[PDB]
Amino acid sequence: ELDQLRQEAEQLKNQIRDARKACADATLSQITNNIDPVGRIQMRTRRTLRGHLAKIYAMHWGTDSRLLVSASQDGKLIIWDSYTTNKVHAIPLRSSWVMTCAYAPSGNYVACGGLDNICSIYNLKTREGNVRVSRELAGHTGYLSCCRFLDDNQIVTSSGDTTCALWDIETGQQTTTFTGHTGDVMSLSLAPDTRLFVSGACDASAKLWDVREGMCRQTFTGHESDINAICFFPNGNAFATGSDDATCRLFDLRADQELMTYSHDNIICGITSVSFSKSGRLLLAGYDDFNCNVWDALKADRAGVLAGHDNRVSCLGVTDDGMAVATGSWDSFLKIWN
Amino acid sequence: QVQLQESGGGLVQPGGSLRLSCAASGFTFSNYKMNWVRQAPGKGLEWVSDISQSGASISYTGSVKGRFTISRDNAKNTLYLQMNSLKPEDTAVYYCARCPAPFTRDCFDVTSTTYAYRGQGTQVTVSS
Amino acid sequence: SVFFSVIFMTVGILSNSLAIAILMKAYQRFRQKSKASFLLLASGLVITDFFGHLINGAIAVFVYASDKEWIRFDQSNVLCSIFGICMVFSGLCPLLLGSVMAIERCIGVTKPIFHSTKITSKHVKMMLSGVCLFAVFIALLPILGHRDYKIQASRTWCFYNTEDIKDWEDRFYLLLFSFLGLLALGVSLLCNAITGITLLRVKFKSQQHGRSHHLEMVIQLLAIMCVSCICWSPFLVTMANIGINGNHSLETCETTLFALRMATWNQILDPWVYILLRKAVLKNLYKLASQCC
Amino acid sequence: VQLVESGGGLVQPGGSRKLSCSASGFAFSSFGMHWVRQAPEKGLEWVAYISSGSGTIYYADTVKGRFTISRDDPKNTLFLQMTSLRSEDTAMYYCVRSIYYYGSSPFDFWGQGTTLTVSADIVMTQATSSVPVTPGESVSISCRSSKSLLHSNGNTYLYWFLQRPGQSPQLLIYRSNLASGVPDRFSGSGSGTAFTLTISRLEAEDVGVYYCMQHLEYPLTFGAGTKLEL
Amino acid sequence: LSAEDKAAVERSKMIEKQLQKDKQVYRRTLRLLLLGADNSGKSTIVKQMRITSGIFETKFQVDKVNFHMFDVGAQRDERRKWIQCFNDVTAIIFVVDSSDYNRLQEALNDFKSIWNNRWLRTISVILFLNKQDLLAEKVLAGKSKIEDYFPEFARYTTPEDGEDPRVTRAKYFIRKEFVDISTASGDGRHICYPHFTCSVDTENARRIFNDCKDIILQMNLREYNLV
Amino acid sequence: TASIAQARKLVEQLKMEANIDRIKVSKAAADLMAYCEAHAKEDPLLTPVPASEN
Ligand SMILES: O=C(O)CCC/C=C\C[C@@H]1[C@@H](/C=C/C(F)(F)COc2ccccc2)[C@H](O)C[C@@H]1O
Repeated sequence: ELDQLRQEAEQLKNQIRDARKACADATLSQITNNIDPVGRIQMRTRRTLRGHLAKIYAMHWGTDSRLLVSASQDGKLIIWDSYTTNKVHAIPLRSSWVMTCAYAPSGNYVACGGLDNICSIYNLKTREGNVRVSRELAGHTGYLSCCRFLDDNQIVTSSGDTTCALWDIETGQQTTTFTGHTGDVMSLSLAPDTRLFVSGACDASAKLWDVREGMCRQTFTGHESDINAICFFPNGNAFATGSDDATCRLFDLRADQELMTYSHDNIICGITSVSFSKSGRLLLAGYDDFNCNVWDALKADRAGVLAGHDNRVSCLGVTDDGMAVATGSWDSFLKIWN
Repeated sequence: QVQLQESGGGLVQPGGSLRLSCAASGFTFSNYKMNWVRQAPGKGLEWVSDISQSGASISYTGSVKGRFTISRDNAKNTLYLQMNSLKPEDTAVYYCARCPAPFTRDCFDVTSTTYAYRGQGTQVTVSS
Repeated sequence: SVFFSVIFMTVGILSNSLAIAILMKAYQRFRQKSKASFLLLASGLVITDFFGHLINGAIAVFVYASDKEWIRFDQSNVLCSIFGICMVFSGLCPLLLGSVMAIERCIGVTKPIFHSTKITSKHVKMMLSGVCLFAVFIALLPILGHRDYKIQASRTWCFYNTEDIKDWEDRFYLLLFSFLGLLALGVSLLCNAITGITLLRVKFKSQQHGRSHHLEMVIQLLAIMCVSCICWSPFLVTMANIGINGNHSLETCETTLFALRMATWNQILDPWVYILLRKAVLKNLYKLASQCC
Repeated sequence: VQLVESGGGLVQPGGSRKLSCSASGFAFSSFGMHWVRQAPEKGLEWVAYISSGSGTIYYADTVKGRFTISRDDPKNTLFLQMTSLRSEDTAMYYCVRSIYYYGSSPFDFWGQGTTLTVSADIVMTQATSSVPVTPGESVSISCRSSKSLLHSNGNTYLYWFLQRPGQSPQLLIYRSNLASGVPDRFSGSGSGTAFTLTISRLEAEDVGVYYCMQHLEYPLTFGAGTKLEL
Repeated sequence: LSAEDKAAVERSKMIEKQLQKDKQVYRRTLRLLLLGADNSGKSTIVKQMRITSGIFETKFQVDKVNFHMFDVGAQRDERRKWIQCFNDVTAIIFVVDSSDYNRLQEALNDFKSIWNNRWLRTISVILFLNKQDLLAEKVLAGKSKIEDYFPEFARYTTPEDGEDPRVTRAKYFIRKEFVDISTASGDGRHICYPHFTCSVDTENARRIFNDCKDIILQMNLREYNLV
Repeated sequence: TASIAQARKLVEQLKMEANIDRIKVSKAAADLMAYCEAHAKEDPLLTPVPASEN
């Protein structure tokens, strides 16, 4: 009886395909031809932060554009100040194989995790002054790829076991669990409404999950390789995803279809990190070609090249106000550009 | 979306010949490595053969070394595997797997158990 | 005579600039894999040699511009003292740094785990600082001994008193230069020989398949052991002979000038034989010159 | 967090005394220490300050050369060796912890202190010293300084300390920015020169003396302190 | 700069000194990776070194040199992702069960995939042909041999450069196949280290130490050559 | 048998996703263009901000 369900699923997929194709009256390129180009946006290294003993993997800005959290593969969480250049805190991790880090919006807790399959959230405002292990939760049978904070009480964590769950800092238990993708989850990205969040996995699929309802509402399968980066638009209506095919794809939630494909013939390295500015025009994508590229969301033209790294650009992040952009690579140097 | 539709297969008498096809669509066929993998009933996934992007680099497993012939077509974007002198040891499911990373010399998990870029595979059985 | 001086100065400046460029390009990549202590020491050596050659060339041009009238632009004997210091320094630096680098290479080849785990970058930085302090102290030693540097017979360079040696302190100083250079050269030679012997023994016993990185190191060590000896040994031998015999020397200042010229060829070719004479560096410079023209 | 002081008492003029202070409940090496004196029936006065690892030490211009502060990290202890004690040196000393970073709270916990009886820069001044007010009315304490504390970075170096009879001074505001452990009724406003502390609701445990302090430079200077009677 | 800026600078200097001390401690120790299929006896190799966690670390000492070996404890079959995090390590030990011929092809494919990796191309690979006694007994029993599994074994001879010649020829053919697979697209930047051992051999630590020493020597030579 | 359950869950997910409404591309493109034109004045990356504010 498996053939009946197989052909039913195939017919449903074909129906969804022909229903989505009918809504494609015109492309985004045909509409953005009259708008003026963005031009070459030249950027210079404003700040250079050194001190990491290993390769820089994850970084995150807090509520303000001043503090920054970064993780290093030697088991160190560093708190950087972009204005005074002085190190604020240094959290020693029990496991050095960290792959993700997050900063709570309240500015009191910081999460970390990785190959240890244990998510550790530390408190920064401890009355005792020193950093103490606040919540060391476990339960996943896979490596942690990304972690994000929804509020001062809940947290979302991705794992390599294809199953995600919403954890509560008060009790440390899975509040809501999801079905999961087809491959290992690679990255997450929350919406500005804090009610939805879109996740990209190895199956070249991006799924939008809800905090209240534990299920996926839409699915995007426009990519051709493993998706390693994802970032939501500031308005919460679209999101860009970068894959190892040296191509980035902008999927709109309202349109429920791909609108723009950033690609170049000379570019062959895969995308590692994607972030949007405060307006959304400039899309900064880190490539394994030792350079970062800035593209226009409407014109799809190269707006600038950043060659201030000597290794794979592992992470990048734009501040909430768009004053500066931090970039961390495997060269243990953290460059904050204008 | 990565579409991998399998064709051919079935029940074949011992000593016959077959020509399995693999239709690749939705991506540049000339930029990914294409592997043929086998799965026996009650056994694990065992790699059989692989061909590179330009078709120059080809490799087969020692069990059917020289028995099968693999080829690719970028104009029609189709993979072909011609099998000759089939023995009862070939009763298995054949899968057409693709490498995720383009422009790469190889890729990991070419014979994994659960892979998102693997087709359904054709059942090739032989008995007398 | 000023033409040869300015030509040597220009060649040394260009060599040091190319060496600094290549060493920075190599340090921007090898710092992520190893300690990069060799690159840091080479960069420091090239920098100090460049500064020494710049200072010496500027002072030589200033002297030749005044028609060798030391009585005109030197009344309190202040420029000659600095010139001598900056010629006792440059010398003994290009030699102690090379000896320390040879010792480090020998330790890394004979005991790789010891150099990788026990030896840290801070230890190398402290050793470099101590070597620089010792060099500048020996350069300031004649000043701290109620004496100063005397003008040589060539009237183009100030150094230790070579003519009219009657006291025993002139002798000490000339002889200390000669020895802190002879001991350094001998230690560097012994370390390079031990490294070459170890490489040959570890290569001749292994027949896996190769020597893509051993033959180049052996050739470099042989070239160094040849040129450094052939250049520095005659100058130090002449200085030791003058110090042990005093005014009873046979040859004139022409031999001293020739030895000085051969020595300044050490440190014009030192960055070449240490960085620029590598196969990768050679092909990179060739490609750069081809794409630039 | 506990800061227990010991070594005080009666000392003859010209003698010496080492006031010990044991810290517990926190990382002693992470916080910087401050010794601050208080005269009987008078205001506060900063004496000395030491940083982490004894890398930066400062003393008040009135006590330079006499007092010497030191800290031991292995034992987590602090000492203040005094020499040539005068008749005026009779006062109560307090050891305070302070950590400095973006979003910190310097002078958050005040120790019990110990008593000791014998035998041009910026200065904070208060125009009012006593404000009689009912427990059902708001309070507005004004203050003015001789130099504008508004640094180029935009931070306001203003600290308020509420000392109750029998208890230690409690930190209310460290920078407008309300501190931890205090209700939201307290608020701070004003420019770089004039400052105003507003208390919306005055409870029965808010009575005491309010002292103002500036932190633009290392040499500190406390104000006269406004006492509330009820 | 206020009295706060100087305190922040002092705290930053203290944190930098702590990071320098941690880097020195990290440099004093060496790190190694351990990979292998479930059929291989890597657990016995870990247990014999008596000198839901997805990662397991084993700290031992060889010739007064510390070694921390990291092994996957609980993960899925996927390897393309987490293999990039274990880069820059001193060496990687790939355990293979040379006795069973069925899982031999999968082990060869895994070795070929790991060796030709684009990010791990600067890290050498150590191979330990474990379970030699079982393979010897199986090849001497005459029930199953490498003939029906690989046809090239029918046209391979023992090289000229208490063990029976059959086991020697078999292990030499296996080593030759591994070398031919490793040299493919090697570029000379990293070389493999094949070795023979068993589940009772205590001399494995000396082999690991010699391989790590050779790797460090090659790295120092590459650094001196400015490649 | 776990394959039939996974197939039923996939069919149910596809059925629940097929009922999701969709709009035209022109409207979304116009909305994105309006958002970009409105937030261009609040982006120091796009519009070069003088050093006095940095
Ligand atoms: O030949 C002449 O007439 C001029 C006299 C030369 C004096 C300094 C030579 C200068 C060179 C630097 C040399 C040096 F490296 F500083 C010397 O090293 C040492 C050798 C041995 C004893 C101590 C020092 C510049 O490249 C060029 C300039 O000529």
